Amino acid sequence: MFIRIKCFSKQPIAKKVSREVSAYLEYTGNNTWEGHISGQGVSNLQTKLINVGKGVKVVCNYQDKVLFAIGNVAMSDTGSVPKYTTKKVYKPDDSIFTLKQGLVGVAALWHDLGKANSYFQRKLRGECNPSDPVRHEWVSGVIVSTFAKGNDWLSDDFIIPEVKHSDNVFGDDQVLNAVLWLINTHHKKGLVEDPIYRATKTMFTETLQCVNVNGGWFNYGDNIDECYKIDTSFITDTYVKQLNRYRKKLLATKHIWFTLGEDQKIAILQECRVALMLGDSNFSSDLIGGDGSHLYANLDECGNLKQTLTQHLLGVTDCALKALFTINHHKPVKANFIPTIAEKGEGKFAWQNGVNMVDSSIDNMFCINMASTGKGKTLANLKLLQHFGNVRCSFGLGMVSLTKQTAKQFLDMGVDYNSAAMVTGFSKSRFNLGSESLDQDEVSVEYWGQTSSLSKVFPNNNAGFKNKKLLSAPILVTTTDHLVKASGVKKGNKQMLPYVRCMHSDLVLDEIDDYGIEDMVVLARLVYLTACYGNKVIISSATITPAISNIFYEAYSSGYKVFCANKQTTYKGVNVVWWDEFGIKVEKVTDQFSNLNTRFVNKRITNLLESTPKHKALVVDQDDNMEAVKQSITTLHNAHNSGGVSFGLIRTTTIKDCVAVTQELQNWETDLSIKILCYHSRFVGDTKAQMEEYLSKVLNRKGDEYKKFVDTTTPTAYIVVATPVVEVGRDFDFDWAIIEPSSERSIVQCAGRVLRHRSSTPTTHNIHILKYPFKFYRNSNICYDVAGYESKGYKLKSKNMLDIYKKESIVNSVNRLQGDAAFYTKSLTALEHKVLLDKLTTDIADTNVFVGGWQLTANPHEYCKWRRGTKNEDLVLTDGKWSGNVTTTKPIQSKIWRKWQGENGSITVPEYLLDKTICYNDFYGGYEN
Amino acid sequence: MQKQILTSQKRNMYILSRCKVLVKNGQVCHLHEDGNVYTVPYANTVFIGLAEGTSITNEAMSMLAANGVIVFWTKGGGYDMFAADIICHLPQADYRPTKYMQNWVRLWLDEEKKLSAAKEILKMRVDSLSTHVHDFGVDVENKRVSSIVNKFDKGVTQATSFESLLGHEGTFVKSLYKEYALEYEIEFKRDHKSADNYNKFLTLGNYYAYGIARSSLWALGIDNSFPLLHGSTRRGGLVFDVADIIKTSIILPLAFHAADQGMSNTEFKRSCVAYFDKNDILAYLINNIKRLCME
Amino acid sequence: MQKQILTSQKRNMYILSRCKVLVKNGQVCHLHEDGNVYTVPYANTVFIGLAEGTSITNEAMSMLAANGVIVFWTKGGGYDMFAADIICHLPQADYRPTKYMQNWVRLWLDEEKKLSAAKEILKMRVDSLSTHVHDFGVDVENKRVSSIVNKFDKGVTQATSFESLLGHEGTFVKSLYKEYALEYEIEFKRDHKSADNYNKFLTLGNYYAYGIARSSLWALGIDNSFPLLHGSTRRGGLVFDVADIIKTSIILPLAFHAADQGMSNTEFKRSCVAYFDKNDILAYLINNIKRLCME
Amino acid sequence: MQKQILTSQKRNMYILSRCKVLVKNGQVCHLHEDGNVYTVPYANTVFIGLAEGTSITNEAMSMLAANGVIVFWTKGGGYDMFAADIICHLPQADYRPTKYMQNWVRLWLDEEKKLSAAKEILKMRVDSLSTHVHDFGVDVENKRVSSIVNKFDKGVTQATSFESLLGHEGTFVKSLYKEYALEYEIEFKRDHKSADNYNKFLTLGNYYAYGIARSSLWALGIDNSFPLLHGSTRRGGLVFDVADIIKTSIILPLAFHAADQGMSNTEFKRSCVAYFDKNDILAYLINNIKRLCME
DNA sequence: AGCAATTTAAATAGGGAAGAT
DNA sequence: ATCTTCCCTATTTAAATTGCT
Ligand SMILES: [Mn+2]
Ligand SMILES: [Mn+2]
Repeated sequence: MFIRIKCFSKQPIAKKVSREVSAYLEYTGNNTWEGHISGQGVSNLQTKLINVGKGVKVVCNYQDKVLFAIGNVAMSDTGSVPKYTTKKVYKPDDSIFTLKQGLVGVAALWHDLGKANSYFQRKLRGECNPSDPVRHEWVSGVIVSTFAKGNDWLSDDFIIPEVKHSDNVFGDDQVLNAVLWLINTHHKKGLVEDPIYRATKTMFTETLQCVNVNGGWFNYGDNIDECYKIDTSFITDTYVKQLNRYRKKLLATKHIWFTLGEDQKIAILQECRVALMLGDSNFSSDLIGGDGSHLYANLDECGNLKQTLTQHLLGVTDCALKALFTINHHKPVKANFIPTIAEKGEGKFAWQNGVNMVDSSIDNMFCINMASTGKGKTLANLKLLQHFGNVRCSFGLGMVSLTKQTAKQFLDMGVDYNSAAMVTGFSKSRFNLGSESLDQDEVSVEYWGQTSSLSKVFPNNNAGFKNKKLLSAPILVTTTDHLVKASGVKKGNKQMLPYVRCMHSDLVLDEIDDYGIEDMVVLARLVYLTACYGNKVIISSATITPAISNIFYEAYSSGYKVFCANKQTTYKGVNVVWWDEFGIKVEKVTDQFSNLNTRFVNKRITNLLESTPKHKALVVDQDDNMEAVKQSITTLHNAHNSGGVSFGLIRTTTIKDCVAVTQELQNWETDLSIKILCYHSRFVGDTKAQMEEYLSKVLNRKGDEYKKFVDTTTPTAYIVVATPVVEVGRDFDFDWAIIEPSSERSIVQCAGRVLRHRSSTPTTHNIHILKYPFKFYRNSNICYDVAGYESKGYKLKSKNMLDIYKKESIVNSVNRLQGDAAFYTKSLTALEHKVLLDKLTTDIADTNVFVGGWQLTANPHEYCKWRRGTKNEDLVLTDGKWSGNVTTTKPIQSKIWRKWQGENGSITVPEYLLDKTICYNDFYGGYEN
Repeated sequence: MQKQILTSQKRNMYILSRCKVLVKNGQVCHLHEDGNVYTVPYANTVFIGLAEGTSITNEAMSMLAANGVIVFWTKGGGYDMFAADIICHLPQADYRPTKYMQNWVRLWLDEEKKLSAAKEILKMRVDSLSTHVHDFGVDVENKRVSSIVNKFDKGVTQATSFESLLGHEGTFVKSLYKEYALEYEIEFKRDHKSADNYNKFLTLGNYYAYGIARSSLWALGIDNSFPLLHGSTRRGGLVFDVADIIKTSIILPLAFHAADQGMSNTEFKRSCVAYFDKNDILAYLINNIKRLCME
Repeated sequence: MQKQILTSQKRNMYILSRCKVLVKNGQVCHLHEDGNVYTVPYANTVFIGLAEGTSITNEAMSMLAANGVIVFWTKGGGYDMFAADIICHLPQADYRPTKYMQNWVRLWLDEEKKLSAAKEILKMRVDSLSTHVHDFGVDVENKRVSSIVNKFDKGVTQATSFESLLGHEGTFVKSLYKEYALEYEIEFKRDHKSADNYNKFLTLGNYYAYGIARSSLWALGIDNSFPLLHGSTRRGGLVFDVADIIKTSIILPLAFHAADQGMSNTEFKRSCVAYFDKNDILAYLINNIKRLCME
Repeated sequence: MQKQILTSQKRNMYILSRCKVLVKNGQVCHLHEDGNVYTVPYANTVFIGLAEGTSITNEAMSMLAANGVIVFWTKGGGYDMFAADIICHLPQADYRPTKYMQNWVRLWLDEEKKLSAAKEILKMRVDSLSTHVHDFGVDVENKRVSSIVNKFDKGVTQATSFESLLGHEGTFVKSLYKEYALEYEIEFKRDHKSADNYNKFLTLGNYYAYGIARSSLWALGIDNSFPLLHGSTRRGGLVFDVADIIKTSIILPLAFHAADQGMSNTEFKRSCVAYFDKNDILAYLINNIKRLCME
């Protein structure tokens, strides 16, 4: 590897970086180094070139592509190294940036006018309840609305009038309404409980007129008259001139505001709100010290009076203005040019040369990567990102362990921690034992990286470790919940960090089908927000349903419409890149996405069907599923075994179902040597982690290394009874599976856990589908709702899987890829597709995906909750002693193959099952006994 | 400027994109909106194409034309399907040598001499193929390329008109497009409006060979209004007649390799400078067009 | 600033100075020095010129060329053009050389039309002398100047060869030089190497004449390699042959007046372009070349 | 220093001549006797060498050793036929991996095991030839080279004493050196005190292979003081086996090519860097001693 | 002998203004 | 407008000296 490093630096920051860059490369003179070094040498040079201080101006070239660029060095757009560098370049009708500047400046000088009431003064001094009857943002909104109703609010002297209690402060003037919504929602968004309003309201002001004081601001309301008697000590020199210059800025630019569309207004006001909380939290974090008394805004850690309200308003204004400037004029730090990506894929990765069919100069890109598992999907996503140049992306993945797997792939192929940042925000205690030096695994949290210039506008220089890893990451391999808060939050400033993260970075969401329906709705909201700033969305899901692919394209198309009309460019359409392991297709799609997507789906189906059938599923006829499991285990051991040894996966639905199947199979008298494992999610930290590592090392069938992790000498049935934790994110390879039916994507995923690593075709049948789910004996009205898309609004007419599924069927992604809306009441696949198009629709609703008008409100974050689960309290095992109503028990010790013990950790119990003892056990975790 | 590098001996070529070209301190330099001013070696530049979002002052054209740099623009009729008017300013302030115009027009007016000259320039396609070989693509000596070159020569030998010629072009180019595509394992349809790299790199190389061909023409004084190939789809003049000598030998292998080996636009552009100066293609075309006019 | 030049009959050679040409609200405009924007009507102009201090952009270039408004880059004054493309019959629909160009070629080829056109260019040079009457210069109707004119007319009409026409042309040109020397009380002998006011002023006026003749030859698509009087090896000899028409009628009296009053070179440039704008000297050369080539 | 570049992936490579080696402002550098200070990349240097008139300091040697750069001194040869004594500072402050030294000791103390290792290391030069094939010089797979390495392998297979290994060593060195001499058409005699370029390029490559061999041995903690091949003529240590595994495969054809093309010594230094870096000869030697140690 | 702190000063870059075309 | 020349303007590099280990 031959690199060349050039320095642009002034100071002796052309000198103390010269020591480190002259420790690793030869000096060719004139502050230019050039030579041969290894990739780990590149990583060491990066780590000790960035850590040496601020102001390092370093460009590295590997062959002729830029390896890395330290700082905001413009370096190369076409040629490299400019010369007569300057300021003043373009100076356009920027319009919408002047609009955002005027809105943020006018609102930020009015965002805390409502702290001047006597209640907030005695709240800061501390002789009343610290919770206000009406929040000060609403009081400042009442001030601004009363001033606007009285005088002309855009060109007049200010003077705060006598204000009363107003239920609504939103009128008709679109720009005033924007300023009012920025003022009122500078801490939290208003929440609308009204069902008719949630049913009908769509527009900007027409929804904003329904935002009343009862949506969170009106806490208790007994001291309203003191909350609206206000002093007017803000009339000073610099506050009045700042208010005048920003109001006239808005006055001069609001003529382009009425030429915007609804989508524009929503996205622009979201940006304005994010910059306003950025400036407000930035000025509230630091201590300024000086004060002019008689009025105060915030308190220090000692509770003393600080940050008087005139200079508080001025500081929040300038900090929000500077926030806006750096978030709207940033050339963000991108990743290194990974040299182990750009070469050809060989063999089964040979489809990854589809990036040589995509244009490298497209400003936008919507990848739908429909490639099957085991083909290197995430490596292909990184290849697609690097085809357009240097990489800046957020790999948002479900589960901690899947982020760990993608991080380990990124580490061992070409990516160091100067470009990658693995973020899992829980600090799990799963450590690697055996040998620390001989590990060559366990990707960790260090991020030598490079701190971006956006950290100076965040509160108190961003944060410590976690938010520095969030914001400053070129490549952010993260759990997805660090990105879905970009679309907005209920309370606080947790929106700004993923918002500013997704503003300048691409978004790569892998296996989006494993998320929930509301989770997929907020993920497509994130896709729309990412496309709002021209970034590229890579979706990587093999079993995509047309509905999902369509609504994600429509979210990207609305976002790219926002980005196109935001830079005053005519919208040519979205560069959609359909991708699988058999080919690629790049089309400029502005309309008719459905026929092209279904034609690519049909081409992928015909490229999947002439291949040999790997998963032949038979739906059993035996009604009782206990003895159906027994007979199917006996049949698939007598048919599918490797010299007497067979691996079976009993995929069931819930935990007590799993322990019921386990306790039946343990007490089942047979000549077969059944060896039973329980693989559900309710387990203690230690025990769970141990199951994972063992299962990953015994079900690895790409080699014969497993022969030494199990007793393959004696003919044995190694059976793993598992819940849907096996069908998501597990690289497992079973000889056969017996599936309790809950949804068709569960069938396809548990087919993907059988012969995942081998290529031998089954002869007779490798999957035995149960006749009924076990909830049929508990609830015959609805049985597929647990881990399925059946529900109270979408009920199957019959629950028989002979009626709702094929008796003999080759299970692949084809049934999920096709998409059928008719006959959803008597087939599982059409039931699935129905729900997917009836929840992820092209409407705005309130919990929908095109959400417009409601982004202003708190409604999409309350009624569409990301990871909406049950109450979930956590019973914690502390050194062998349980906390709550747990009561350790003893398992049946009949056929347990492996049982790992646990002493620490915690189990997640729903509040429903907290009533009784969860009865934790070493073999199977939680049950009802 | 002393003697001034012979225009066959100029090695730098550029197609600038999204910049303001101006003169600073007597420097031909393009400035981007990020504040970066990159200079251009104007006394060594063959051509400067200007892509979308580009702009150039008067003085930059004044000291590019005094140094013999041809400046064209990639829009207007630059959609490359009609190929009608790629807006291409030449330096005619320098009074060019005349004799290549004289021998060129003596053969132009005479239609039989024009037909024979067209056949020589059609044979220059296969001459280019043999002279400029590539070690990362199609071998010229394999059975398919040798068969199609033999078919092309035996068809252009017995050719009678320019309509018969237009057809032989269809065959050579389209089937060489295809033969590469099947060896590069890609279903490929030539489309100037297509987004795949196999077409955007091909259009970039089309502009590069346009610049090389137009610089070779202007060098000798030859214009563009005297083409040898007349047809319905051959609008564009003599610059495309000179340029399609080196599509399938140079521009097409470099574009196909670039797309297959995932090069970026910048490195394909550079691979084009490396092939155009390592084998000295400008002097090749200039000397070969001297062979074409001659008497 | 904004400058209008009538060239053939109705199309106007616009000259733009100290302005930035771009596209505003969907049509080509330019911001001037005074900060006021000026649009351009597409219908009344075909040639648009970019003088000193002028920048144009890419989409403005493309939309100008798509409206038939073909652009050239010139030194400030409008008659010192260094960069353009070649006139076709239509800019978008086809690519054919202009009828004027083809007619010129045919006339040049057959020896009889070349001799007749050489006689005619000298006939119109004598016409130019009378047509463009100056105030400070000698009287064209004076007996000595009319005797020189009739001597040249007899010599051109009775000649049957080109070297006779060269001797007669040199006799007429230097006889007018001798007449203007007899006016301005000096021993004037025409040499390019002299540093006196008359010779160097005539030299840079001749360079201005070469520039305006180059613009007139370009504007009808006439190439710079078909001289009438001068030899086939003379680089750009047609520019010199066309500029000969106004060298002894316009450039010579202006240059001798300029050396007599002794003012500087830039105000001689403004006097030359003022005489070009006032009497439509370029339009005279355009109609001269049309009448020569049409025959 | 995080993860100091594994010794096998260290890339830089020098022998410093007529310069005092020092540290300025953080980095190790060398200052010649004209004021020129050239920096040494100590984090990526494999070895440095010190010729006549060189002088290294204490903290420079410390920054080389703690980073892990083996440093020797080129002069010291005083006999008539042998490269006598090269003085070499081992970085022992870095505590080395141990069991590879234990494996080397368990093969060194057993006489039949040392002979068995002597056998495989003698055919290691034979497979070095087969793997590392240059583009110039001889071809390895010709009839003469294959016949002599076949006779060498047949003789070293039936060998039973170290003196037979020394004799067969001598016939191997005479055979290769003379065949290269034949190819490059020169008369060759290996004298370390000769002014002929084929000889002092070979001594420069002796120093280069010496440095490569101590870096390979020190990377696995192997001392030079355990020579598995020993004799009266062959008394240099283990460096005179792991250094001349790669004479006739790497250095000697490179030395003959450098003495045939005949520029200065610096192209030979850079060519040794290029071939030791491109084919990863250091990592190749380390991996070969790896498959030696555990077998 | 290398370096560090710290001064001292020479020079590099840029912005504004005015004069040319 | 574009570009050049020149005057601030101070920001930015290189040398110089010298205790300190
Ligand atoms: Mn507040
Ligand atoms: Mn505040």
